[PDB]
Amino acid sequence: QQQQLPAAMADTFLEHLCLLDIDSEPVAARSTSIIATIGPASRSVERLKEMIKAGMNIARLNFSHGSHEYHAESIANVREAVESFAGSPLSYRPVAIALDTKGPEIRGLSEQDVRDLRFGVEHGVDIVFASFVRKASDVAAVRAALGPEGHGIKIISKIENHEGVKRFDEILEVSDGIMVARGDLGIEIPAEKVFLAQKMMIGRCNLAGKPVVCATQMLESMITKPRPTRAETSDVANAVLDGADCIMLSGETAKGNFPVEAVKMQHAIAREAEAAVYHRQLFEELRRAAPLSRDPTEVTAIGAVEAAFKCCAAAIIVLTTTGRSAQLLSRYRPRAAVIAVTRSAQAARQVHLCRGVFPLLYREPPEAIWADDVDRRVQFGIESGKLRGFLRVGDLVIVVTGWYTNIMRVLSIS
Amino acid sequence: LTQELGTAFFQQQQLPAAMADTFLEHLCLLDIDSEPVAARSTSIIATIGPASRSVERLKEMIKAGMNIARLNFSHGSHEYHAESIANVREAVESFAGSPLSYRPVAIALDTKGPEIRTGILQSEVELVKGSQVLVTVDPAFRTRGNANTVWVDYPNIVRVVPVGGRIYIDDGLISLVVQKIGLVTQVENGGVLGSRKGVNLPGAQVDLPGLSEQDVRDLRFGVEHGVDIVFASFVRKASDVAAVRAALGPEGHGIKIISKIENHEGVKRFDEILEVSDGIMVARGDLGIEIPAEKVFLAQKMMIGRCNLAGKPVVCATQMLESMITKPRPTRAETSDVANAVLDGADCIMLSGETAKGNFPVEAVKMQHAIAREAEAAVYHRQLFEELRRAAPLSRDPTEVTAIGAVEAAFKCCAAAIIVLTTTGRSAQLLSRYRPRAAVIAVTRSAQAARQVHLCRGVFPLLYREPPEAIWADDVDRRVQFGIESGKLRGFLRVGDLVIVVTGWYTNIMRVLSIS
Amino acid sequence: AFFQQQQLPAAMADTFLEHLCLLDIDSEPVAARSTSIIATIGPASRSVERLKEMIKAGMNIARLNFSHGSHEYHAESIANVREAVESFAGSPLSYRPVAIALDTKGPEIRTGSEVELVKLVTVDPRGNANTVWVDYPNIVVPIYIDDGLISLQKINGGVLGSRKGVNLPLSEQDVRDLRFGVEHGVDIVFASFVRKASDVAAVRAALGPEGHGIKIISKIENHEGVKRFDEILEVSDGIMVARGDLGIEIPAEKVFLAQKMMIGRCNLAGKPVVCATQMLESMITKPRPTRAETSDVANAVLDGADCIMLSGETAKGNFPVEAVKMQHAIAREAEAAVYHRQLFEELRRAAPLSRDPTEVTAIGAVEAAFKCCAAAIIVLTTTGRSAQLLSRYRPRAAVIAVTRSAQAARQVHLCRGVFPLLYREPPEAIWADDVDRRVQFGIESGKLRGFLRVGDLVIVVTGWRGGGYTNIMRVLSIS
Amino acid sequence: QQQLPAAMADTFLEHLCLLDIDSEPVAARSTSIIATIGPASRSVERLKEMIKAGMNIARLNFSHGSHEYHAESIANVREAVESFAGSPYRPVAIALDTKGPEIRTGILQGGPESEVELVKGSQVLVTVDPAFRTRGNANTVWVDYPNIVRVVPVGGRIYIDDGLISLVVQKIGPEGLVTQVENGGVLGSRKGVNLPGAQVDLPGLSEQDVRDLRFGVEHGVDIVFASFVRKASDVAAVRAALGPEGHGIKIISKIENHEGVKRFDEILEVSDGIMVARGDLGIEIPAEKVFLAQKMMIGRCNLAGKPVVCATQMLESMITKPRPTRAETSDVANAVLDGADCIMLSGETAKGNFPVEAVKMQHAIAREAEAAVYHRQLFEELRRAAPLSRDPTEVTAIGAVEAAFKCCAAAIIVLTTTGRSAQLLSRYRPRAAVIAVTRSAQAARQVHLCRGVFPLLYREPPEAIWADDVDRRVQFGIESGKLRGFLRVGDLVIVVTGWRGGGYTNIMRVLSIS
Repeated sequence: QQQQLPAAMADTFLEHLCLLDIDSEPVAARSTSIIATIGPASRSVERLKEMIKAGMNIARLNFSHGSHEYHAESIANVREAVESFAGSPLSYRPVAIALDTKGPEIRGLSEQDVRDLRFGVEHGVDIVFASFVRKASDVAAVRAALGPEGHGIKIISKIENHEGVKRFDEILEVSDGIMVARGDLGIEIPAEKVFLAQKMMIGRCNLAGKPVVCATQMLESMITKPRPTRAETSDVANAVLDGADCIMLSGETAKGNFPVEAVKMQHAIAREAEAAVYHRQLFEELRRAAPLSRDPTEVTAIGAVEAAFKCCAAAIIVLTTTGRSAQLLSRYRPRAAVIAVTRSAQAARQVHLCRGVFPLLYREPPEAIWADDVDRRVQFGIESGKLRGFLRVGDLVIVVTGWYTNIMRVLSIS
Repeated sequence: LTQELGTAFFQQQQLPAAMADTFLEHLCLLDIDSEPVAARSTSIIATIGPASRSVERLKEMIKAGMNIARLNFSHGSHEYHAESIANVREAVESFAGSPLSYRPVAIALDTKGPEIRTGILQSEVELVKGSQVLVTVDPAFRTRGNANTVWVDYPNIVRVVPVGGRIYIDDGLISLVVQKIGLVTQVENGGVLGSRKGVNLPGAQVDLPGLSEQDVRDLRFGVEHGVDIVFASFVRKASDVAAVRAALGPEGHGIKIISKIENHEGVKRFDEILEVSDGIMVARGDLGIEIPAEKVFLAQKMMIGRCNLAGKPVVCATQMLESMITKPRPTRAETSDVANAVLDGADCIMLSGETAKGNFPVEAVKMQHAIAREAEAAVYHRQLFEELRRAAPLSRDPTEVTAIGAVEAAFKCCAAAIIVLTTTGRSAQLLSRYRPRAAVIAVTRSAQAARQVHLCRGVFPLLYREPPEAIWADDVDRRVQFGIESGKLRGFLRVGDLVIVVTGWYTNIMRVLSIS
Repeated sequence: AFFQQQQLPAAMADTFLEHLCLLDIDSEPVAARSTSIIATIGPASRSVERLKEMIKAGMNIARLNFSHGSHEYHAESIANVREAVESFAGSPLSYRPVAIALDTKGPEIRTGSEVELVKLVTVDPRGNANTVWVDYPNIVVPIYIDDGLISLQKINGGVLGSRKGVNLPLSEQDVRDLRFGVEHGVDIVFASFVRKASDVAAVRAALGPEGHGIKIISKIENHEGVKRFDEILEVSDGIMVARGDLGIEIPAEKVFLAQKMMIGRCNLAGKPVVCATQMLESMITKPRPTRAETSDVANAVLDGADCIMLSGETAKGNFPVEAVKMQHAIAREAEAAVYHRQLFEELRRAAPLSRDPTEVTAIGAVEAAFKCCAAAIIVLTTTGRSAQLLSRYRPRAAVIAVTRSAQAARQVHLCRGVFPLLYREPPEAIWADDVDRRVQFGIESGKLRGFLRVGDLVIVVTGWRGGGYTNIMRVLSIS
Repeated sequence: QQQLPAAMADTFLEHLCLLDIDSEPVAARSTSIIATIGPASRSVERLKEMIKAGMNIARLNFSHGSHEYHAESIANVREAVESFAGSPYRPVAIALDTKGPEIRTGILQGGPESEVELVKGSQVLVTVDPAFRTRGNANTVWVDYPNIVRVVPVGGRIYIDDGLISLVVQKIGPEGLVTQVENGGVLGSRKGVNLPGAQVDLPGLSEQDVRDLRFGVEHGVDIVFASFVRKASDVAAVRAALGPEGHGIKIISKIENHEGVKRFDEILEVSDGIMVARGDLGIEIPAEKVFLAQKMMIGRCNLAGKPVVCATQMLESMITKPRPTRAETSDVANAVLDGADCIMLSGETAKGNFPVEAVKMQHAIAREAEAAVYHRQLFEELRRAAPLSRDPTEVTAIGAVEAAFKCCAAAIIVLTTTGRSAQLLSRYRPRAAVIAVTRSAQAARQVHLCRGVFPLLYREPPEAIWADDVDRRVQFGIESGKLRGFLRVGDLVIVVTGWRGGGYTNIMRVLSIS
């Protein structure tokens, strides 16, 4: 009856389109992360508190412009705004910080980039958006520059030119993820071909189970105007339907006049689009094209996803230290929300890259008997689901842990 | 097969993606180096205005790819449009001197439509947020407009907006929420209010008629001047389009009516509107004011899918390349929007201010032509044909049965074209519905049907001018030959190509034929 | 290497048609044979030493045909089976439970050396070539004899024997026999000529309060049973497609239509279905079957059948042990030939959503096993219900079912894919350890019988506590 | 009716769930029936009853019987067929099934009817030394195939007397093959030998087969069922005995052993079709594996669009009884659902007491089974797998069966001279009866090899103008259709013809019946 459910049960994709209902309200919480770019319009601590409230999950620091001192101020203001919501363990929203490299601008790996990457390690950024990646070797050079101290930082390679599109498979192999950087791409290849690059990369990253970001001009007109155009809302919604894990604001939040409204609008479009995904085809095709595995965590993850669909579970609660188990559930694009309980503050921030994943930083100290410790973390996950809406008593939930994460439990919520 | 067509053949127009066993794998195999060689088949509607009224501009626009010229009767005198129609025909008819290359151009009339308007002020006034404005239909205030009093020319507004309902003013610029009904309201979003501005009542069952007194005059002008198509504004139910069809009357019997779905009621009564219409416009401009902006894409995708399944033309409209009004290159959201209207299933895409008043009308037509051509090739025909078969009602219609056999035949052999002979357009429409990769070359003696089948994706109309042959078999054969030789000249057909020829003795014969 | 066995290339074909083209006679069926075999007891199979040979060859269910034989005869049948079963119990990792099914006489009609009837029926209480006595006085008729082979103004020739079956397109006897079965502990009733739900209720009534645990399999044998099938299935524990009478009651050429329908609807309902009668009929006198007969067995498995049956092949013929060996060899090859990709996918869609945590855990475990080519799903069950919910989604991995209930062990033979293992140790204080020991018994038993191998992966399915659902699924590496 | 609700289901499972013993089949039966001609079916009056019960193809088994005996069978068959001229008239094809190469043991010391017992576990020497040709005993078996000693290796197996005795080679040496009896039994004299999994280098044709194919040609048969085909060069041999044009005869290759199953694709490429020869396959490979071989071969033949025969023991018990077993009706039904174009009877028609009943029974089972095929999925899968084609006749064919499915057409009327046009429709398995109008008497017999093709022989001389001559042949198809129940006023039918005489079959037309 709601969240496009009658369209969910269509027997063909054609008929699923026909059953889309503008009065079927999205009920699930919004699962595609919003990356906002920081600038004069979004730098004060008070503006950042607003943006978070509107739905910003990841803060982008664009190292094309601005001195190390400038970006250090940006990072401090973001942390200040975030911590101002750390009243309670269950109210905390992690916010990730991504550093976007300058690269080879014109107005191998530049000496400026090596300094900026050392700055970002020294300040503990979670993510590097690496500009203009053309081949695997370029990724290797960024990882070397990050050094042993930046070992847990994720590398999202920016595909921006013809070479990088044609070497995509080798680039994705060694990357944590991809950004479809439509800005330079649409100067570097014919403008009319970008949607083809975009759809091919999103599809390949979905198949590989690695996050993919759609970027640049998604709501451009909102730099000067309070409502976006019809092409712009279409573009956000279709990025989500393509498969994107994240969507992005650049000038809209970094310099325009309605940064908070831009975040709200991407949040509003993403939630309508997630409900309009035809999971029936998506799940059969990922199952079918995904190879047999003997990784116990992958095997448990696909089993949990099947069981969640079967009982219309409101949520899968996953216990994870590195994010990996949450990333493997995200890949099968459940409709249930994936609540990832973690003690790793960095993994909590990074799992925003994965669609459908809501990170929960657990703070209580361990329990002597591991099974008690597991149960506390699981109840923590349940409590935050109740608070945040999408767990009613009576719901069934799937729980995923270890005892590798290799256990799946089906639990009805009292 | 390589032996006949080469290796390069099977690398082009996304054929490695076309043959994937899932939609996911079809996406993974799209390739920016696979060139789209088939001719662009989604028609382009361009609105005429000061940027595009000169005869020489219009020829450039025709060469760039414009197929349907849209006259927007929201503005302009009857005189003004008669000179639009005249310059269009003069540009179009300057290519008649070589029939093999002549491109028909349809002329469509987009109505002003039933409207809700504020009055004249006491100039400009400013509605400031928070303040309280009165909304009145007392005739004493038609001319007494102030920043706390607004008159509207729609008496029944007081009955169709409930308490807390919203009222939109000047393209959703200003907004008001009702507080009391005696309508006292509070400015939600404020701004400058001019005079005789447009009003929108999101979610309301407005009882304005299907057309306005000025529409009746405008439609009569259109029939008299021989327009091919009406885009009928603000269609909410079937009685609305029956009223447009009565106004056209007998002189206008064969004008196609494309109903513009602009508001919540129209979306919910879609099935009854599409059934008495020749087709649909997804009018996203007004629809983004009348429903939440973030739900327009749902309405778009629902309406295109339902038209596809019915087999009726569907136009996507409004703000596709908006930034090109001032800049020479579009945004990334804008090229994506055009490509995804085509992938969604649209028959036609449209330009408004990009061609009516902007600095780059020819370039915007070029841009839509280039994207469409790329998006057509990325269509996953495998899944689309199968699903259209798996849902579409078994047919005892001989012309439709022929149509599905010929499209399947064309897919089996990589046919370059389906060549069909039609007099109304109906046989080409039935072919267009199954979305062949092959071009549907429609040879007709009806000048008007040739213009009108531009509404159908995949159809290239050719106007045969020669008088009958005594033997019906030789006139048939002469008309196929005109399509072949037109097709070779335009680059749709090469020696060695296969083609499927569809003709009458209903059009119930298909033939497999080699070119030259 | 591993992808050469078990028809694995066929299993990953993108279409059904291409699955058939990839079937390969050199792909060896390594998985253990999971379709259960029912063997009818008779002079060719009632002795303790024959029963032992049958058990070793694959017999899972011993059928007592109560159309013939005294109560004293059948009680020694039961005792002879139990004695052969329990001679293997000094080796608990290899011990095979064997169930006992009672097949009722029902409303048989029969006639009273031989004679040629050439191309008069009385119920007056001495038959000859022109008179036939029938034990059904009330002929109702405005008539077939002997499995339909003779047909007939006076109340299609051939030889007429004696006491031949008669076809006309709950008795007091039936009631003594059902109560006899409860006294003697039978696991299953095959209830002849079921035509509606009321027929099953009457059986459950004659079974009474001591017999609440007995499963009831309704035999579909005539046109009415076929038409009211949905009603019958709803209230029965399962179905038998009794092709014998059905092929006389409706036209012989329509039986396969009824068989494929009943199997499909039983698969959809997750209830067990048996295919019965003449499957290897020529093996009654021959040491090897016909081409039509090995085909019938294989396609019964392909159709969806949970069990397959022998009657005269094992009750009276000269090669009973060979007939069991041959159903076993065929089912093993057919099981590997099933197209699970389509079957599992259609079972998902057609099947309701469920809130039952056991049903939900079960489908997750079958998805997990398919994803990693699990050799087995090890399930703990006391009633057999968890095992049966695993069996209805038709995994390729063996469902090894560990139970303490000796009756449940026997009764789960009805569910395709389930191997029952009876566990005997008294609990431990801690649920945790009691669980682990029963799992480990399953692993060790499975290693010993050739079901599991170091390096394999298994899915283990149990419950978080003792009174609740079966709602834990664990992926485990064999070591 | 025609199980049409089950036809419409969205899944295969649901299709099964909707089958209905009271949904009566209406369409004409499309799977051909081959009957083997022998003493129970040789008389002209008997063959008449057999044509009426539904025989389409008369098979002659040259494993037994003289040329004079078969000549007489052929004459009676043709006399019975010709008796129905003056026509509603069923063409009947004649197939020659060859004896084939064989391997046999020698004579035992005790002579022809003697027996000796080979005891499990004993040592038995298999020898080709001809001084044992008549001296076989319990420890020594002679065989007429010298190269057995170099084609069966240590570990290999030698089967004797229809698979009943089994020996495992233990040692190879100048005296022959030292075996151990794995399966013992009573051995007689001159018993058939099978070498499971061997590459047997016997030739494609026996001496007897050369004389019989010459007889086949001279008496004008339509079909050869060629025995023991292992490899393409065995087919090339059959074809050379038949000559350069092969006189039009169709070569249906019999797959009977392991080598042929594994070299199936190369055999099919050069054959007109296949017979699944389950009798010998069941000796040559484990009996429980034969359904695998059958399902693969039928599948591959459907893919390729070539005819496949299911053969042997389909209704065995009817040799003595008037009603078959439940496993036999099921076997017939499942060969149809599998996709077999043709089904067969051997002893059931050749020597049993119920030959007309057996034909009747296959007829009744095939009709029911044909209505139960799941055309939605089958058609969809035959489309995806069949490759692109620039052959105009094949392009028209797929266009025509898709049109036929769109409107639930009663029939496709096709004009064909060689049968090819009718075979390209048949490979897409339409529900619509394919009505093939031909002037060629031999193509009318031979299209019986294709499921769903009903031949009509046209005897009228050609009109002066092609378009007239075509319309008359089309009209003949309509009017015969009506008379024989294929179509009726109200139906749609597809009409497949050619634009020119001597060109491609490149036209399709949709017609309402009047």
